[PDB]
Amino acid sequence: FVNQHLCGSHLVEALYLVCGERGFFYTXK
Amino acid sequence: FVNQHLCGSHLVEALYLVCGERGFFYTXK
Amino acid sequence: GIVEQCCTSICSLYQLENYCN
Amino acid sequence: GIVEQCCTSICSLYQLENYCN
Ligand code: NA
Ligand code: NA
Repeated sequence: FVNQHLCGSHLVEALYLVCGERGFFYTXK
Repeated sequence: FVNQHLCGSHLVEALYLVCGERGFFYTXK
Repeated sequence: GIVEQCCTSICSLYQLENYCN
Repeated sequence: GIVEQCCTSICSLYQLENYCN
């Protein structure tokens, strides 16, 4: 699911799934 | 959509929608 | 943290915006 | 940033994990 173009909610979802209990930061534009 | 219990992907989604171009940080547990 | 405030208790816009950059 | 690497170009696990805390 990670090896594609991921934008918007799709990208946030991938971060959520990959990072798990670590959490993540999303900083766009 | 924000005034409820929000867990996991549901919480990430709310952050995404609310924060917009600002982005956000998700740090759980 | 955010889980305590928004997942195991009811979330708020006020609280969510504290996690925007 | 992440948009340039994962949205307008093809994302990778390698890149995504750089944004985990
Ligand atoms: Na997985
Ligand atoms: Na909205």
